[PDB]
Amino acid sequence: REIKIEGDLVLGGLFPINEKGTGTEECGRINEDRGIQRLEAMLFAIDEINKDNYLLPGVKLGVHILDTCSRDTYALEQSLEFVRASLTKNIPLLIAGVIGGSYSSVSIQVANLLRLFQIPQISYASTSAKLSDKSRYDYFARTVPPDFYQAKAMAEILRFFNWTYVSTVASEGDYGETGIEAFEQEARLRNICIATAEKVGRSNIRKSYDSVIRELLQKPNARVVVLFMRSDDSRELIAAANRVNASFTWVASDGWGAQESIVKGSEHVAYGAITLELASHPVRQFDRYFQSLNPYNNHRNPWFRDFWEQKFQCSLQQVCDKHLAIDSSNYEQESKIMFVVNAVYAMAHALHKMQRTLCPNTTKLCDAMKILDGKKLYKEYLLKINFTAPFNPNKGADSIVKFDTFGDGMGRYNVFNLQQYSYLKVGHWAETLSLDVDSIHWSRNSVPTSQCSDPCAPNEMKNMQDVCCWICIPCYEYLVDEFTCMDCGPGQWPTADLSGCYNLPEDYIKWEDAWAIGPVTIACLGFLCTCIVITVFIASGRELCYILLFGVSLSYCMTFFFIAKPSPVICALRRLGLGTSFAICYSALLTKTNCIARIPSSQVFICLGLILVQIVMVSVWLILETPGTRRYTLPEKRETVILKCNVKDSSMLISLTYDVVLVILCTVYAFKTRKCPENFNEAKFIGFTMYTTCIIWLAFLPIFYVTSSDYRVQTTTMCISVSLSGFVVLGCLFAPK
Amino acid sequence: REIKIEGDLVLGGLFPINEKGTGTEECGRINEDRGIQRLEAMLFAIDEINKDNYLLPGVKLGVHILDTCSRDTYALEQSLEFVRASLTKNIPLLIAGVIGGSYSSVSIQVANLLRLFQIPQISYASTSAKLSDKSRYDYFARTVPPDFYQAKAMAEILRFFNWTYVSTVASEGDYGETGIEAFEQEARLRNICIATAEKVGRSNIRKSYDSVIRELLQKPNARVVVLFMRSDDSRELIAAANRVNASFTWVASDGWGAQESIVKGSEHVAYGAITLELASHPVRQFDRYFQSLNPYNNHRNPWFRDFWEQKFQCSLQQVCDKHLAIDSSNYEQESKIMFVVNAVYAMAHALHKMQRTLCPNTTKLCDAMKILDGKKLYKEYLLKINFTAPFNPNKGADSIVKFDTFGDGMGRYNVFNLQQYSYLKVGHWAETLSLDVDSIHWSRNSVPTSQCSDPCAPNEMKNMQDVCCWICIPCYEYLVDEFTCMDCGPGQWPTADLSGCYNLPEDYIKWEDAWAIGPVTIACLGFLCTCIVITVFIASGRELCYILLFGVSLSYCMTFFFIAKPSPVICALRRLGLGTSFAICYSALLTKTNCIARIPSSQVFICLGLILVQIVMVSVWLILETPGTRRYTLPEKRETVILKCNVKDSSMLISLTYDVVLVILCTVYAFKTRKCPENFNEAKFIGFTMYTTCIIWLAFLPIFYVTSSDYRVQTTTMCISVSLSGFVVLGCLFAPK
Ligand SMILES: N[C@](CC1c2ccccc2Oc2ccccc21)(C(=O)O)[C@H]1C[C@@H]1C(=O)O
Ligand SMILES: N[C@](CC1c2ccccc2Oc2ccccc21)(C(=O)O)[C@H]1C[C@@H]1C(=O)O
Repeated sequence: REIKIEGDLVLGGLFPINEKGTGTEECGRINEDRGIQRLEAMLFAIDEINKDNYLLPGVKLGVHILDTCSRDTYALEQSLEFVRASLTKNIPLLIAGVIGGSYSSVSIQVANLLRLFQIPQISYASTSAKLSDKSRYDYFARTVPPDFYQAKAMAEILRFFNWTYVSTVASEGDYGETGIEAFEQEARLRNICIATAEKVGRSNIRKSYDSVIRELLQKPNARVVVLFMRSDDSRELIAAANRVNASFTWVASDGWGAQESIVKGSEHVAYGAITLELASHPVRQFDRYFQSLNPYNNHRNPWFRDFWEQKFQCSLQQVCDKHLAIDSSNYEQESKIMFVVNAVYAMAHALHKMQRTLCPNTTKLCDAMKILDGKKLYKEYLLKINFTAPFNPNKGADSIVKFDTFGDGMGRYNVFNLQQYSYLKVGHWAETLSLDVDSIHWSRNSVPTSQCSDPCAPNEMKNMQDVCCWICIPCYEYLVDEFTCMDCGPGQWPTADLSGCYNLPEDYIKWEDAWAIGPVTIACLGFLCTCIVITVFIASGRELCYILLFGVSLSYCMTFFFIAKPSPVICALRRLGLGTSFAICYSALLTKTNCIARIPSSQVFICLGLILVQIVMVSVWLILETPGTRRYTLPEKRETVILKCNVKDSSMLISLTYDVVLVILCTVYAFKTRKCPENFNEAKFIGFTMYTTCIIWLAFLPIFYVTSSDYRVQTTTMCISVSLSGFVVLGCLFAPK
Repeated sequence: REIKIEGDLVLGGLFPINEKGTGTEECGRINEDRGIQRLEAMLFAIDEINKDNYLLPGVKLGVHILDTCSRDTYALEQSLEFVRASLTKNIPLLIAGVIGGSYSSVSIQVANLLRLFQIPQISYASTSAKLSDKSRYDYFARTVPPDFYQAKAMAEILRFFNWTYVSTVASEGDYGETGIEAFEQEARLRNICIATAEKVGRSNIRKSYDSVIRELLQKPNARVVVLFMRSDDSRELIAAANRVNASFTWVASDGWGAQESIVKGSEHVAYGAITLELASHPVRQFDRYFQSLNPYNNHRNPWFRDFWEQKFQCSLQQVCDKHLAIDSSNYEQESKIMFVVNAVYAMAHALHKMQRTLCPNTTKLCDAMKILDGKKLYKEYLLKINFTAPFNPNKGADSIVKFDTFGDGMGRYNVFNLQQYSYLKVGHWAETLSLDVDSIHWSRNSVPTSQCSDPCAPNEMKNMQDVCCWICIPCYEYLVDEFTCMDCGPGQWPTADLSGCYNLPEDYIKWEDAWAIGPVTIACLGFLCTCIVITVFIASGRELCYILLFGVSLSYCMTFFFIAKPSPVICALRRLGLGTSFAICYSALLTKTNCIARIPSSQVFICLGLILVQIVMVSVWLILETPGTRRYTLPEKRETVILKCNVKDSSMLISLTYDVVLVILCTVYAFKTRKCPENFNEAKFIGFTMYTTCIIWLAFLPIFYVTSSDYRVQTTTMCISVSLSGFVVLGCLFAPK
C-alpha cells in the first residue's frame, strides 16, 4: 500500500517494489534487490536521522513511500499523492522532497511532474544522461553519476601512456545510444578515431554474428572494441564471438560491469576485457539492520510480509518456520545502498542548513518552515551540500557527497579486468586514472597498441591521411608539413634536418686537383727558354721580344687567374686578361711583320704597334662595363649548384674575333715567307709556327666550350698558348748555339 | 468557481477570467476581453456543436472550464482537476482534452502537466515559439501561428523587389528575445545584414533615448528598424524618437499591431511604419449570441454575474437597470474569438473522425470510447484535421484550420501601414506577400532603399567587404572575382568585358608608314645609275661589277624583307640576308683590290673571290641553326606587346665583324692609292668611298640598336648601304660621259 509514518517534515520515496511485465496486472513479482533492499535502506537512514542529535534535533523526519511497479505510467499516478497534500485543495504531510528514482524512465516522468510543483527530487540510482539537462529537469539532483561520465572514462583508459586509439561498438535504446553519442564527442575532442561502429539492437538477431564479422573485417585498426551495451546483449555478442573464436580487448561499460554471468562458457574469448563498475562501498550498519528484520516485527512496511512470502518460496500466513531470518548466507547487499543513504542524508543535511539559517536559535522548526521554499531548498542548500558519506568509516576523499553544478553526483568508477577466470579491480576512475598496469593481464599476454597507421620517422615523414590512417610517403626541406612536399630540398637532395633546401653552398672548385700543376711547369719551361735566349743575345727585334715576353707573362697570370676562387670582379678581370694576352702575342707578330715590309720612324712604328694593342684593351675595358662586373651561379636539376662568374661569355669569343682578324692580318704578312730572309735576318719560321699555334688555340677553345663539365678546359687552352709562345721562339732559335 | 455541465464527452477550458497583479489575493480584477469574451465563445461553440447534427449526432459534448487568473502557479493547481477524474483513484468526467491557453506562461505549464497524463491541449492564443518544440510539449497543438512566423514574414517584406537589407531592434523578455533570434536566423539564411541591434529592456530607462541615438548614429545603412518589441515598450521608444525628432520606417511586429494608442502625439514620427496583425475574421453569429446574454439568464457561467458587476461599474445584486444589455455600441469582439471556435471545432471534428473509425455503424459512442486513446487522438485525427472554419461564410482558402506538422496553426498575418493618421491594411502574409505597393504611403514620400554599399558597376567592380558593406575599388581580366585583382588584364590595360588579359594581340608593325617609301626610291635610283653605266660600257672589271650588282640587288631584298610581317623563318632568313649583302659588297672590293696587287689565273682568282663570300654564307647558315629559326615576342610594363622575330641579335653584329675584318682587310689594299692608277685603270676613288661608306654604315647601326623604338632604324641603315653602293660606282664614273 504505502508507508505514511508521521513526522515533522515528511520525505517522499518511490521504489520499484513490484516488477513490471507480469501480465495484465503488471504490478506483481515483488522485487527484492531493487525494492525492499533499497526501501529498507531509506527507512534505515530515517531511523538513524532521528536517532542522531546533530542533523535535526527537534525535527523528526517522516516518511511517505509509494510503489512505482517499475513502470512510468503507474509512477506518475502514484506520485500525485505527494502533490495532493501541498497546494491546499487527510494526508497533512508537507512533503519537503522525494527520494524516488531507480529506472530512468520512472525517474524522468516524476521529474517532469515534481518540477512543476517545485519539489526537489533525489534519485538514488538513475545514470541516464537526459536527466542532467537542467533546462527540462531543474528540480532533480542525484547522487549517482551519469552515463556520459563513463564515456569520459573509457576515452581516458585509451590515452594513459601511448595507448590505443581506435574502434567502437554500440547498442540500441537509450543506454547504448546516448552513451556512445558521448563517447564519440569525447574521442573526437581528444584525438581518437573510430573503426566500424555498428549497433547490435535486438536481443537475438543475425546482426550480432555479423557484428563480430564486421568488426573482424576491420582487423588492423580494431583490436579494442569499446562496448557500451547492456547485459543481455553483451552475452549475445560474446557468445557470437565465441562461436567464431576471435580475440579482442573488450573495453566495456557499466552494462557489462563485474558480472561473471556475462561471460559463461566463453571466458577465454573475453579474457583481457576492461569494464567499469559504479564503485560503491557496502554499508555495514544497514547490513546488520536489514538482516535483523522480522516478518512479525516489520509492521511499518506492508510489502515485507509479502516479500517474506516471496524470497523464501513459502506462505508466512509450503510453510516456513518462525526462526527463519535474513542473513549474510542468504543474500548480500544491493550494489547501490550507499547511494540511497547518501540521498536521504542529502536532504536532512540540506534541511538542517535551511533550518539553521531561516529559523536560528530554535531546536525545533519555526513557522517559516510551515511553507517550504522549493527553489531555495534546491539551489542554495541541496545543490551546495558538502558533508561526508555516513556509515562508511574509511572517510577517504571519495567519501564526499558533493553535488555537481548540474545536480549530479561525483563520478567514481572501478576499472576491472577479467584474468584467469575472475574479476579483479585494476584501477579507479575518480577524476584521473590510477591503473595498476603491472597487474593487468592482457588478452594476448602483452599490451595491444591498436594504432591504424604507424608514425612516420624523420625519414619518410610525408603523410597522406582518415586522421589516424596516413600513408608514409618516402619524401624536411623546411619541415614543410606532415602532409606535403614541394621538393625544393627534398630527400633526393643533400638536405639537412628541417633546414636543407637548394640554398646549400655546393659550389664546385678545383683547388689544385693535380691537373693545374702542368701549366706551372709549362710556364717555367718557357721562362727558362726565354732567359737562355736573352742571355745568349744580351733594336726592332729587341722591342718585339719585349712585346712577346709580355704576352708570355700575361699567359702565366691567366693560368693563375683561373686557378683562383671565383669572384664578381676577379673572375671578370681574368676573363679580359686572356684577350689582352692573345692580342699582345698577335700584335708583336703584326708589328714584326709590318717592320719587314717597310721599303716611318722605328720609334713611331713601335708606338703605333702599342696603339694596335691598346685598342683591344679599350674594347676589353668597355666590354667589362657591359655586364656590370658580376657573376652568375650555375644551378641544375641535380645537386651541387655552382657559384662562379658569368657563363656563356660570348663577348670572350668576340675578343678572340679581334685577335683572329689580327691573326688573319698577320697571315697576310706571313705569305711573304718566300720574299723574307730565310735562316737569318728575321726568319719566317717563327711566324709560320705562330699561325699554326693560333689555329690550334682556336680549335682547343671550341672543344672546351662544347662540353659542360669544365674540368680543365680553361687550363688546357692556356697551356697551349703558353706552349705555343715558347714554340715560336724555339723554332726560330734552332740554329743559334 | 467552475462550469461543469455534464455531457457524453467533456472538454477542458482554461481562460484568464481573473487578472494577476491585484495584490495579496492576485485573483481579482475579472478580465472581459481576455476571459468571458473567449469563455463564452467556447460555450457558444459547444452550443453549436450539440445543435449541429453532422459533427456528433449521438454525442453531446460537455464542458469543464476552470480559471487561470493569468498566473501559471494558479493554472497548474486548477488544472489538476482534469487529471483527477481520469486515472481512477464525484467528477465522473472523462476529459478528452483541454482548450486552455491564453498567456504563454500559463499554457506552457499546463502543457508540461497534461503531456504526462496523455491529454491533448489546444491553445486558442499562445504565439510563443517555445511551444512549437515537440520534444518538450508533444500533446500541444494550437490554432494560432507562432511568433517566429513573424520573423519569416518581416524578413520577406524586406526582399519583395530589391527592398531594404539592414538594421534590427529587439526587446527583453521572451517575445522580443526569441523572435529576434528567429529574425536573425531568417536574415542570415536569406542574405540580409543587420545594423546596431540593441535591446530596450525595461519600461522607462535611459537606454531607449540612447537607443534612438545609437540607431541614429548608424545612419547610412539603417533606415528600416525592425521592431520586435511589446506595446508598452513601443510607446516608450516612439516617444523617445519623438523628442529627438528623427525619421525612420519602423518595420514592426505583432506587439505594435494595429493599435492607434501606440503612436499618440507622435504620429508624424512613425508615419510610414509597417506592422503585422494576426488576421482574424470576427465571428458574427457569436457577436449576436454574446450580446444576447443576460445576467438573469446566464446561469451556466458563475463569473458572468460578477462580470456584469464589473463592466457596468454597478452592483447587480451604483445600481444598474434591468434592461441593460451587451450591445455593439458598448463593446466589440475580441480579436481572437475566431481562434477559439477553431479550437473547439478542432476537437469535435477530431473526435468525430475517431468515433467513425473506432465505433462505426453507431450514432452514439461505443464502449471503446469509455477509455480514450490519448496518443491516437492527437497524432492521427487532431494532427491531421482539414475542415473549414465555421461561422466565417467567406469560405476562402485561408478559412481552413489545418494543423502544421508541429501542431501549429496556419500562419496568416496582415501587413499594415500608418498613413495620414490611421491604419490601413496594405498586404497579407499567408505564405507569400500580396502587398498593394501603390497604396503604401512611405515615410519620406518615396520608397527607401536602405542598402549599405552601392552595387559596383562593370567598371570599378572590385570590392573589399561586413557582407553588405563593400569598398568599390577602381580595379574584368577574367571576371576574376568581386573581391580581387591580380592585374594581368586590369583596368589599366586595354582589356575587354570579362576576357581581356595580356593575351591580346597588340603586335606593332609599320605597314607602309610613309617612311619606307624612301628606300624604294633609293633602290630605283641605284638601278637607273647601274643601267646607265652598263649601257655606256656594254674582263676582271666586268666580273667585279657583277659581284657589286649582286650586293645592290641583295640590299633591295633586305629593305623589302624588313617591310614584310614578322615570321619565325622569314624574319630569320632576312637577318642573314643583311650579312651576305655586306660581305658581297666588301668581297668585290677585296677581289678588285687583290687583282690590282698581282704583279694565278683570272678565272681561278674569280673562283677564289667567290670562295671568300661563300665562307660568310656558310657561317650565316650555321648561325641560323643556332637559334632554331624562331621568333621571340616583346612584352613590357605598358600595353601593346609586340610579336616579332628574335631581338638583341648579337650574332648579327658577329656577322658584321667578319665584314669589318674584310672591310679592314680592304683598307690594307686601299693604302695603295698612291701606287694605283689615278683617273683611269681601276682608279681608287671608288675604294676610298667604299671605306668611308662602311664606317658610316657601322655608325648608323649602333645608333639604331641604341634606341628601343625601332621605328625606322633598320630601313635607314639599309638606305645608307643602298645609297653607299651607288656612291662608290658614281664617284668612279664621274669622268666618263
Ligand atoms: N542504472 C539504471 C539503468 C541504466 C540505464 C539508464 C538509462 C537507460 C537505460 C539503462 O539501462 C541500463 C543497462 C545497463 C546498465 C545500466 C543501465 C538507470 O536507470 O540509470 C537503473 C537500473 C539501475 C538500478 O536501478 O539499479
Ligand atoms: N499572444 C500572447 C502574448 C504574446 C507573447 C508570447 C510569449 C511571450 C510574451 C508575449 O507577450 C506579447 C507581447 C506583444 C504581443 C504578443 C505577445 C501569447 O501568450 O502568445 C497572448 C497574450 C495574447 C492573448 O492571449 O491574447
